[PDB]
Amino acid sequence: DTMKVINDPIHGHIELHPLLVRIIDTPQFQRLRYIKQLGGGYYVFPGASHNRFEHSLGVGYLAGCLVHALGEKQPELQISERDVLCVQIAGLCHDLGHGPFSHMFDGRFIPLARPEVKWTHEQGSVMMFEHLINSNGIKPVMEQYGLIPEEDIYFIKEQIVGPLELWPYKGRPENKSFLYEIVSNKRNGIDVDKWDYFARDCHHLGIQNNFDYKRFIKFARVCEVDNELRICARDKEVGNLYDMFHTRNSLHRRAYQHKVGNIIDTMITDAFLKADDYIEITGAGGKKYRISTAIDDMEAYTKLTDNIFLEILYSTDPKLKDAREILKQIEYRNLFKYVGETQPTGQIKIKREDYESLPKEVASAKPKVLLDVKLKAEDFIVDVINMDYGMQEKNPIDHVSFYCKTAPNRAIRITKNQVSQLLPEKFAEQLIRVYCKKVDRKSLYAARQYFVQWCADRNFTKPQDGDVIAPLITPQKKEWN
Amino acid sequence: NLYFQGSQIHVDTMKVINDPIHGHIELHPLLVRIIDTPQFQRLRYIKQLGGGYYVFPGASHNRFEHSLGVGYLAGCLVHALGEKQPELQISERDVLCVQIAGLCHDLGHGPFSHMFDGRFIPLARPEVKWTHEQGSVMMFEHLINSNGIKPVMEQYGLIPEEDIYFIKEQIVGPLELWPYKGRPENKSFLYEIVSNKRNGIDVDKWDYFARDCHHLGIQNNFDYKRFIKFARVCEVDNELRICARDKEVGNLYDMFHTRNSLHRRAYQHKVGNIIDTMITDAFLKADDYIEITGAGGKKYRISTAIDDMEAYTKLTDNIFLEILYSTDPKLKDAREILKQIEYRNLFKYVGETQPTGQIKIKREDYESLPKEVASAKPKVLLDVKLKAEDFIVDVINMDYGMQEKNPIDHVSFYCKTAPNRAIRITKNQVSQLLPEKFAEQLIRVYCKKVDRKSLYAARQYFVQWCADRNFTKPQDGDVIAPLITPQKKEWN
Amino acid sequence: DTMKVINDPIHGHIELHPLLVRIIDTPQFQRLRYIKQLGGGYYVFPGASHNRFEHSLGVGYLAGCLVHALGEKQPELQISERDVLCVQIAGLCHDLGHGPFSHMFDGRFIPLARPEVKWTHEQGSVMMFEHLINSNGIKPVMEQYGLIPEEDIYFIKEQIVGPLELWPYKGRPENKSFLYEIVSNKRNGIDVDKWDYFARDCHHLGIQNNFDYKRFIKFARVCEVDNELRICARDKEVGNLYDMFHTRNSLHRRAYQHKVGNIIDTMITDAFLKADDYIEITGAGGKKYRISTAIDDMEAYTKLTDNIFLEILYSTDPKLKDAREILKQIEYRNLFKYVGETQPTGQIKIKREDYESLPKEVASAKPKVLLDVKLKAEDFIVDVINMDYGMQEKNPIDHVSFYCKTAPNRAIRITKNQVSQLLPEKFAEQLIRVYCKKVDRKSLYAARQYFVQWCADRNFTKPQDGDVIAPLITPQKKEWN
Amino acid sequence: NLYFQGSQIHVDTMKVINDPIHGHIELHPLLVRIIDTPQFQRLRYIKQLGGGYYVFPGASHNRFEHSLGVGYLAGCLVHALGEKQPELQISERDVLCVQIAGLCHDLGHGPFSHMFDGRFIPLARPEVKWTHEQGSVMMFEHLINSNGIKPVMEQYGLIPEEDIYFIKEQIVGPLELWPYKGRPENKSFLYEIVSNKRNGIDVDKWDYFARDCHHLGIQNNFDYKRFIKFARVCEVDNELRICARDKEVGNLYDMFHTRNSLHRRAYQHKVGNIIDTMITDAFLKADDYIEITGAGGKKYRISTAIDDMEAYTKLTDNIFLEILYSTDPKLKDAREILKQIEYRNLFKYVGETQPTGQIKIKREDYESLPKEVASAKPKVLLDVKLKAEDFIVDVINMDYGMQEKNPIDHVSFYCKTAPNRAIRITKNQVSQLLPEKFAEQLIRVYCKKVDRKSLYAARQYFVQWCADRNFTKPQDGDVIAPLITPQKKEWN
Ligand SMILES: Cc1cn([C@H]2C[C@H](O)[C@@H](COP(=O)(O)OP(=O)(O)OP(=O)(O)O)O2)c(=O)[nH]c1=O
Ligand SMILES: Cc1cn([C@H]2C[C@H](O)[C@@H](COP(=O)(O)OP(=O)(O)OP(=O)(O)O)O2)c(=O)[nH]c1=O
Ligand SMILES: Cc1cn([C@H]2C[C@H](O)[C@@H](COP(=O)(O)OP(=O)(O)OP(=O)(O)O)O2)c(=O)[nH]c1=O
Ligand SMILES: [Mg+2]
Ligand SMILES: [Mg+2]
Ligand SMILES: [Mg+2]
Ligand SMILES: [Mg+2]
Repeated sequence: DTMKVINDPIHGHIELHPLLVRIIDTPQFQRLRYIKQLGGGYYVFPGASHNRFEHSLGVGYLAGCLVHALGEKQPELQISERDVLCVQIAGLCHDLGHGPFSHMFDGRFIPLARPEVKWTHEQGSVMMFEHLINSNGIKPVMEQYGLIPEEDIYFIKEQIVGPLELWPYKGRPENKSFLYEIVSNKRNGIDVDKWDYFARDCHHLGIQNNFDYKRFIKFARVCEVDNELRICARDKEVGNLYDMFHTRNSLHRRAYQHKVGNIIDTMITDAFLKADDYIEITGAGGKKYRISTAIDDMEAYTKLTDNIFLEILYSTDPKLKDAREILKQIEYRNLFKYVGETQPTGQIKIKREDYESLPKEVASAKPKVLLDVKLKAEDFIVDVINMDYGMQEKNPIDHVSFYCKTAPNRAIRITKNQVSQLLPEKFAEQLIRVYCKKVDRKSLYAARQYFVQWCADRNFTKPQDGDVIAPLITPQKKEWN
Repeated sequence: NLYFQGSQIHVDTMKVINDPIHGHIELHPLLVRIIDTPQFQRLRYIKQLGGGYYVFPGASHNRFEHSLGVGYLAGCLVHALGEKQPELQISERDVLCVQIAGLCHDLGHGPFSHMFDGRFIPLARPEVKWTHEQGSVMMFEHLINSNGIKPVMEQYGLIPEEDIYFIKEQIVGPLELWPYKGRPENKSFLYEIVSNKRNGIDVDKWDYFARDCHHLGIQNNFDYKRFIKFARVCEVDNELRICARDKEVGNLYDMFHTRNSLHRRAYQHKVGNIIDTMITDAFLKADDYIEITGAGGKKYRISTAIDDMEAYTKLTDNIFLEILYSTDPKLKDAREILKQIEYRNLFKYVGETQPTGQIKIKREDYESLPKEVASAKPKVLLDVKLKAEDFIVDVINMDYGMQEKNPIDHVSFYCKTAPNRAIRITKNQVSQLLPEKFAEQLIRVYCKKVDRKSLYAARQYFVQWCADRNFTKPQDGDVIAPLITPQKKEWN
Repeated sequence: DTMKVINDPIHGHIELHPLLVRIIDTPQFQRLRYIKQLGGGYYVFPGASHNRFEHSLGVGYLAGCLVHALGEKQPELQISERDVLCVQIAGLCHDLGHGPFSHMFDGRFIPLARPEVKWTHEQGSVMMFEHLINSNGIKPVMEQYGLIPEEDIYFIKEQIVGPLELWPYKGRPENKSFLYEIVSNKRNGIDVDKWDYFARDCHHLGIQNNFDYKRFIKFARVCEVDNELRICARDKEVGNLYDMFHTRNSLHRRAYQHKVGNIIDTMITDAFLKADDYIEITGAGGKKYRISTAIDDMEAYTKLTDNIFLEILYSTDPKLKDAREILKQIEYRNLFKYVGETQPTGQIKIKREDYESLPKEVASAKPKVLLDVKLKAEDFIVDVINMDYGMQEKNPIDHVSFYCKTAPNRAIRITKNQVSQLLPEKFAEQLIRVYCKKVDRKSLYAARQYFVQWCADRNFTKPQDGDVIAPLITPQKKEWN
Repeated sequence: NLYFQGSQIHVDTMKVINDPIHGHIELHPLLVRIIDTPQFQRLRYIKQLGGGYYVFPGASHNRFEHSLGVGYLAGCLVHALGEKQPELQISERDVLCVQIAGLCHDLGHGPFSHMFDGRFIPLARPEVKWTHEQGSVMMFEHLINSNGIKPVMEQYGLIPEEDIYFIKEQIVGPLELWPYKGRPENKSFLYEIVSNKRNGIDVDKWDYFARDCHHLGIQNNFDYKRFIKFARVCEVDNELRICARDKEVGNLYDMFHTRNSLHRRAYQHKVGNIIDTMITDAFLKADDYIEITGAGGKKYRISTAIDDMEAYTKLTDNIFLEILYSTDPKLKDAREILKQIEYRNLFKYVGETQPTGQIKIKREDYESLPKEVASAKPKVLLDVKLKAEDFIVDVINMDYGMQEKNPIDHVSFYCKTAPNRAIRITKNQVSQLLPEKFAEQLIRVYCKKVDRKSLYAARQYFVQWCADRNFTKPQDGDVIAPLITPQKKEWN
């Protein structure tokens, strides 16, 4: 067995270690070829046809690059080729648990289809990685290349999902704590996963990337913080670090939370919900599963990809008529109409408990205008969007450690006061989008009146087009003055 | 509610779409209407490079986005010709018609694009003659009638029965002296924009060069925007034709060189081709058992779906996964081939060779070549005997788009001093470093037996075959078959 | 006379109208080939060898692109090919007044060499444009292409420098107000000049551009605001507008105000000051000028470019020995040492009046530590840097007008409350950098103690490396806790 | 103050530099020390493409940044060969030596790079033989001695008198059977990295392809990182040499095709060449009057500055502006030529042609060609008579880097199955679409009289000359000289 060279448009010519190849060339991994990275985003950005597969190769490659560089500069860290492999494997396998249309699946569909469960793609990756290992006889191949399967398998899973439960990790000790920061960084969100998707999503979307990951690597060291050896950034790179998160927020703002992309995700989810009772997926021992229950059997889940969208679209079964008809509305570009957007004021926070109650509120607003139609709760969609720097209210830079030129082994902290007064004052906010399922001109005009009135009643921000969409409603609120 | 010169101002707003290749593009509402149909959206589910994605992981792009690009570039080119030369009388109607043909040129592609009409249909239904271009005509007709497009066309100044006919001609060529009916000789240049049958210079290439490169990780060296700036329309015979600036002839040869490089590096990749072959095999073994419902509830096969546009609408890359995920025991053989692809247990590449001098392998004889390889008698002591059925012999025609011909012999040029005067430039006049010939054949051989002993044997059979046929010495000949190469001293 | 096609790496193949060619092909314009865009930046970023010339072609091209697009979409605006040309010419000629090393010249050198005068490159461009016109017989060529020289020349100058003095402009009336917003936008800083330099500087620097000017153009319209027809942006592009200014700030932060690039500018300026009495530049009627007085004669100024740096470096004249020796220190990379950086706290603002007094303050600090050397005022450089969004304390978006999808001819305003709580709270700040001209280890150690002590005394922010460079000084200040 | 295994940990910090082409690069302190000298910084003031900047406005890049890139790539290549093959015994000392040669290969370039040793010196001082490469040796020596580099070299494990000699050999080739002294035969591959005299495959090209393209606005199609991954060291004869993977032979031919394209589009641009010519003319007319102070206060001319490295250090593109800004009446003629450049009053291009068959124009005879053109007798009624001195005849040798030879005939390959075994691949074995020849000549003619009547006349003289000499028909022949082309029916 020898290495393969593979050409990636983002990273160029990459070397794949035979062990990685062996993992790659399985039904469980190849599955990621059939799941779009940005889900419904492709229906708004025609370049975004890329799949989780190629992203996963990139993460695996970057993970190895970062670990290798840290090792070359600091042999005292005792990074072995075994460690490198383990980090590469976790990089490759971090996304094994994604379902159809990626985040649509665990973000929208599963919570609606099966509210009793708690499911994340990351948990799925653990289960799928286990399934991949056992079904393909990977352990002996691991041993052949110097890995210790029981330790390292556990290590790999920890890197993907976090602690499986004081130093909470078992796969590696405190003096290799930095190995847990590479693929998925739970402490501050600085990891190679972002680095790949920034570059790859940008290449495909037609938006240019502004973050330089290679610079970051050159300015990265490992320093003692408490009893852990941790990744530290050069002090004067703090500005570039804030920009990294700004880039993340810009991508979510422009692309990942696109108002129409979100509506397409919603519509696809609706179709899936209406198909869920009637579609059968065969899993372990011939047992049958639904779209919503395929997550319980990794054999069935292996066969659950974006294909499901087309199985529904091409179906003839009269019981799939409702599902099929929603997908056809997507093809004819007869989508739910966007009504507007607003935000909470001050420190008001919309709780997820209450998301379900918001369409009723909008429908219950009493705009003092002449209308030709009355709209019901079910005619409205209210999509609440949490935009943040990856750690809710928190500033990630408060959880980053730095080093100075004069003392490169000494970890320090940098506070927000010490950086720049032009930075954000807060690190989380909510965006509220409202849509209407009734698409004619009269319903849309009405929806707008209900919406702006709702905004006024709730003391939400004045919609940007408020004076134009609801001129009779906006004077009423002099806070909007 | 604003007025200018006493007339009301009407604001028409176009849809803007962001393409990574072309940037922000404006789509005319008529184009949008055509785009937003099941017949056009279908192209979202057919990969541009087919099996190429299984070798180049960036190549996940679909025919859909390529089609938007062709449509956009077609409009860009026509518009530019018009701005520079009003005397050509290019109308906004002409522009639209060329854009539409650009959008719709690929409507007829099937699963994995060229795999389908290039490999599968010829094997599954040898009696028929099918091309994706014909499919595009049928599919365009089906798109038009099923979505009530004609009145929308009329609304924007088009004359449907003229223009529909025009659009089809642009896509497939003449439908039966000046052979075209959609437009006359003095708009001959409109037929050169989307699909150029005379010399292969068209916007379709311009899009795929750039788009394929962006996705593949190979950099594009052709500059289409430069070409447009150096393009004019000049009288050639009695036709008004697109002419290139004389000193751009070097760049023109390079355009075709880029095309050949892309075929060489990517489109004809030895492993990409084997994956296409394997997928085709799976399809052939599934063709009796898969049902696709078309017009009036009629059932069709993968191979017969091309006869009904309603069924064909539902025939995309999905078929690969339908086969892969199937449980039906009758699909077991098909399914098993696709599983071998997933486990990367592929047919092994044995080697490559070419014919010598000007010998040409006739397509008639392709089928007889595996028997020849198996019938070779290599003087090597072997552990296995291989049969005809163990070998695949893939003959590849590499050329400049016009068989033996030099496309530049069919290009017309203009000079700075007389920009309305068309001239010819011969190969003698340009550069002695250019190719002497414009077509060749590459012969690849593979073995379906994948173990080490069979592969070693296959190599001996292969190189022996090459020696017997007076083919070129394989590049790795002395290493893969050291006992076989000395016999042939032409190979010294 | 025919058009030329020119290939620019940024904009691709561009068409140049013969009138533009005629202006381009003069000593006054070709001069810009010998003045680096980023001045001393090239000595930090080796890709930044680009000159004002190519930037000027780009601005001229983009100016035409923007005006043409506005015209195609809105014929009611009555944009003529004459207007297009006038805007292209102003774009080409906006930078004619730059001196050696661009902003170094009017930003550093002239204020030190001739404090009594008030000089800006923009004024220089006006003078140089006039000189270009008269010396090359451009007026009849202008007339040949439908321009009216007395009107249009005046128009062009207004576009470059602003009002030459209620509607304050004479070259065009209120209903073409939008033509003044294209090359140099004094109202809100949204103009094609930025658009070119973002892209061009990025291409050369090795930093990726994140702003999409072509998108902006597609979402731009002209709408009535007061009595003026003004450029308006689509409402939902407000997020992208804030990002435009963020990109500007990032470029200044990373590149244009690089701590070492600024020191090289300083050193070059010092050399120029020490050479200014001895270098002769021949101007109009054979009269002699200095580097500092060449700005008074456009004929002499025409011959004043980056060449001056090499004339000094290659000189043998003993009177240039001091000047020459500073440039040699640059070549040997014996530069002034960076000591650290800090900022003012709260709403404190350092006035430019006081900049000169700051080195004395630093030298007068009394750090309670053992030192081997005493440093004087003249050993310190204190570089105060104003970082802002282009309009001092102001938010440029408060001076932008928008339009909505439903009413594309209706101008509206969008306030900061209506956008995003993750945006900056303030739009200006100051950065204070300190350097030491004594380069040995003992002086640098001392300089650091003086500096951090100075920061403590002034209630400035704790330097990022404060605890490492001056561990004995930082505990003292518990505000830094 | 941290310890591991009981020994103190020492943190060495490298300088990081950001290059737009290569990204963030690490510079070893020894390299920094060499970089930060007047001799090296000088390269900041010499444009890579000389007069090319006056045609391609992006091409403002200087030799400095190119030199950093070559040095970086040289290290990248050596490092990669070493990682894959430890048996080669590549040391960090070897790495440094190759990096240094990479950095310093261009130290000898003069004003406007190739204009200087290619045009000016041969005209200004015909008795001498001068190349920039020789200059680099002299300048490297001067850099070393003037800046006390040897002890710094020793400090980092180098052996100065061996390694200095090695570095010079890498730059200029052999300094007087195995002809090299700096390293033995089993490190022969180290001589192939910076400047490859055997087949032209080296990192110098790799940098300039990418860097020139980035600046010019022409896109690069060669992938150097791919090449590195497919490169090995194999025994060829008794030398260890760099070998390419067999199936990369297609990409290798394309590498040289890219080189030829760049020369064709950019480096030999018909107007760029005329600007080089005009600048050279100015320099020639200034050469008697400009003084450059060198070692011990001695005075030198532009043409004699090459004899003293101290003077030469001060000879850069600055000379162009010194001439342009001068007031001395003795520089009036020189100054006036440069002013014509600024006003874009350039010598007019007349046309281009080539020799036929395998006729070769000898360099001896270049000087006699303008007389020939002026002596042609075109049967056209003209308003002016042109003289020899009114014509410029620029003969351009276009080739694959080794005159008539195919570089691929001098490349060694390895196969997948036997990666330590060097083999040869012949042209027959690869592709019949490749060039038949590897060298040719282009003849450009210009006229120093710029008015409309002289230019019309020049064209008649030129095409007539072409007919008389049996040269190829100019591409615009029938348009520029319609009365002249019929006479020659070989041109039909
Ligand atoms: C041939 C070729 C492949 N590629 C891509 C496709 C793959 O992603 C990657 C490696 O492809 P190849 O080098 O073609 O890999 P292979 O496995 O076919 O070769 P072998 O087993 O004989 O060594 O490079 C290029 O980018 N350029 C090229 O010229
Ligand atoms: C919001 C946004 C979209 N896009 C892409 C997605 C699409 O391909 C294209 C158009 O996006 P939008 O301008 O968002 O189009 P829309 O139809 O959602 O807006 P509206 O109907 O309100 O006018 O641009 C960007 O490139 N950048 C951006 O910032
Ligand atoms: C600050 C900065 C510099 N650069 C470039 C400029 C240089 O070419 C290279 C190195 O810049 P710096 O890292 O700023 O180097 P420095 O020598 O100024 O810093 P120090 O001595 O404090 O370690 O990177 C960036 O590309 N991006 C950035 O954000
Ligand atoms: Mg392989
Ligand atoms: Mg829309
Ligand atoms: Mg010209
Ligand atoms: Mg530094």
